Amino acid sequence: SQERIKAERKRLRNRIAASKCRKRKLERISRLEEKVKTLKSQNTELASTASLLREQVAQLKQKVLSHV
Amino acid sequence: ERNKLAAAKCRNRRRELTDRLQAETDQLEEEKAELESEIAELQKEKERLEFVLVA
Ligand SMILES: [Cl-]
Ligand SMILES: [Cl-]
Ligand SMILES: [Cl-]
Ligand code: NA
Ligand code: NA
Ligand code: NA
Repeated sequence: SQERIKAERKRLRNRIAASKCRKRKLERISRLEEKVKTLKSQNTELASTASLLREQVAQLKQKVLSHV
Repeated sequence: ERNKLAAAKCRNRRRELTDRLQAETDQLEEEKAELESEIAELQKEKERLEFVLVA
């Protein structure tokens, strides 16, 4: 009759806490997925630039050797 | 008082997906740094070879 309303307040506080937890977690996950996507893109570009540079260094070294 | 317990329980429940994403993020950061360093080295080498060639 009066202890019960306090216990209902505690229950509601628990459900609220759990909801806020779930939200914070979902925002965190979403953010992490965005960061993983961005990093994948960047590393793709960088990997391309590195590959092209390796090709160019190979050609150059071949030329240098041709003059030995 | 109760917030520390609630946040602690919160960080523990179903932390496999968030841990996996965080780990993948770490790996991608490392790979990125390594690629940037490799590009720096490759550019220096390219310049030195272009320097040897003018002869
Ligand atoms: Cl409730
Ligand atoms: Cl989290
Ligand atoms: Cl979501
Ligand atoms: Na590489
Ligand atoms: Na190559
Ligand atoms: Na770096």
